[PDB]
Amino acid sequence: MKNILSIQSHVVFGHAGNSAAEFPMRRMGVNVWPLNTVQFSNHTQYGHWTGCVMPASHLTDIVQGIADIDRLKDCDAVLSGYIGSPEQGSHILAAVAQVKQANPDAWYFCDPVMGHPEKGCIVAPGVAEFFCNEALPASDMIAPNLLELEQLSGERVENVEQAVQVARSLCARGPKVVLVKHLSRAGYHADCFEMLLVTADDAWHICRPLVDFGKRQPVGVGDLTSGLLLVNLLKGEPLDKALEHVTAAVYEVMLKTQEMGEYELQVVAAQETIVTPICQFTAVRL
Amino acid sequence: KNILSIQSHVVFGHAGNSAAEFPMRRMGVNVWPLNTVQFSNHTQYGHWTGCVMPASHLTDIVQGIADIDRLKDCDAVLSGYIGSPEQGSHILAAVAQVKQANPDAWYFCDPVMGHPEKGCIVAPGVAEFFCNEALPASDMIAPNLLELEQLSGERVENVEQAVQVARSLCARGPKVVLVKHLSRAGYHADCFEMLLVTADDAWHICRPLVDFGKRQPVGVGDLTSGLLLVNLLKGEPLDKALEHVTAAVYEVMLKTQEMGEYELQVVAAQETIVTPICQFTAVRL
Ligand code: NA
Ligand code: NA
Repeated sequence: MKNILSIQSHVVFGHAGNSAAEFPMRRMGVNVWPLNTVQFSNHTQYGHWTGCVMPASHLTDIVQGIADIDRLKDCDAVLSGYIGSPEQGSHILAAVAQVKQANPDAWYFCDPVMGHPEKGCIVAPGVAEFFCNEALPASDMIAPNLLELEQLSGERVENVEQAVQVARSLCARGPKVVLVKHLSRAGYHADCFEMLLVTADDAWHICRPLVDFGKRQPVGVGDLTSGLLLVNLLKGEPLDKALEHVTAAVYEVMLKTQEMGEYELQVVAAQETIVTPICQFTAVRL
Repeated sequence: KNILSIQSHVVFGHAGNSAAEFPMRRMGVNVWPLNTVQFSNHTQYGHWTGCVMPASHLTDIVQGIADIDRLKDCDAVLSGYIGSPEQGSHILAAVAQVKQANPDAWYFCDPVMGHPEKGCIVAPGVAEFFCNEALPASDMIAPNLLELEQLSGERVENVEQAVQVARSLCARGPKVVLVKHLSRAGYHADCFEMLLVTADDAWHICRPLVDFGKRQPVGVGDLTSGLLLVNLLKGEPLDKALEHVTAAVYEVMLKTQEMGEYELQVVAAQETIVTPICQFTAVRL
């Protein structure tokens, strides 16, 4: 069994962060050690929530506890997404460093969440700086959307050719794999959702139809995309097959959500189409 | 169907919510995991790191779900191991608030106190909490032989006595009693046995004993309790509900044993949770 230490938010009702990624990743047959950074009643896009943020020192305490039972060496990858403060981020990188000492083959998959290209930045002060100068150099894979790829590089990205080159420039600072999870305006077609998977030797481009949720877009699509890519890569899937599975599995969860008229991403109702999607999307090697 | 599950969370391994959440979601029921603690691993390792959530955090979370008008979607509240009477009283306040939002909601109480062979493991305040407070508020309970004797104050020597004592606990609140581990009160020392009791009927079931040596895997009771609530919420007949739970838990224990693991292998055994290969037949008494 492959084992992921996933350090993300937890919501009691609904799905976001670890609450969006844990059940789909376990459904695919990979273990998830869910190290919850918060415990909130619901995600923040309802405009109100109750609960609490865990002390940043709690995150490194947990990791020490797993090392104390000599199980930290079983961790094959660390996954991070939304980060509420630079202090929390520094403790997540301390967890990554501790895991790699116990297991030198462990990967750090960083979703550098900063916001949606259509809405703008939603991160707390200092978090953008933390991703650019701290998380990026320590990462083995990163999954920036267009807004995050531009923030991390400090460059405008206008098309796929540029996105590949800019992704390869971020790679030189640390990660070996870059997933441009949301191309946005830099894509080929305005009527299509697009993603790009980049390595040193290759780049794959993939397309799928847009899902119009209108005013209330469900939270967790990025969290699910990042988590499912990590699972496919840990399971030894070729990069093109990995991208194709993620693209179709996420799309099917989104369709199920819209069909049920729900605001929350329906990760449990769509579980059969997560492992075996009906929809098939094919990547194009650039 | 939606379950608000208020139990422990362990980052590595499986106990409490970490044992029950994935299997119940695998069965197609939603789980709202209200974690009472966040620990590095369960306490039977003999050491752990992490913390206990403040008891007021539990009722704070329930209010937040009521604030988004979603508490009415809750079909059941599930509880297991409780660390203190204070945590316990906040769990019952959560149950009362859910029942106000949804009068058809059930409270499933696993009254954990200890193992019938290893003995009690909770403070006496917690045993008093289950007898005085948790039992009158429950709709279903899943005591092992030790817990069934603690709640009734009577010695239970056999299945006939177990059925009578279970119905005596029902007059005190619950409509369904699962004697999750019969222990010495069972018919056969060589069999693992359980009993499902209602006002009109009682079902008995057996399955082989699984030998794990000195280190007994944690969470068997948590998984049993969780999977029974799922079967009842999905409207399974009581005999079919007992048969599925008995076989699905056994399959998880078989997978754990064949892998030589200490942790209950709830993810590796996921295919046999929904569709067990083993078949065990319940007998109506
Ligand atoms: Na596009
Ligand atoms: Na027996």
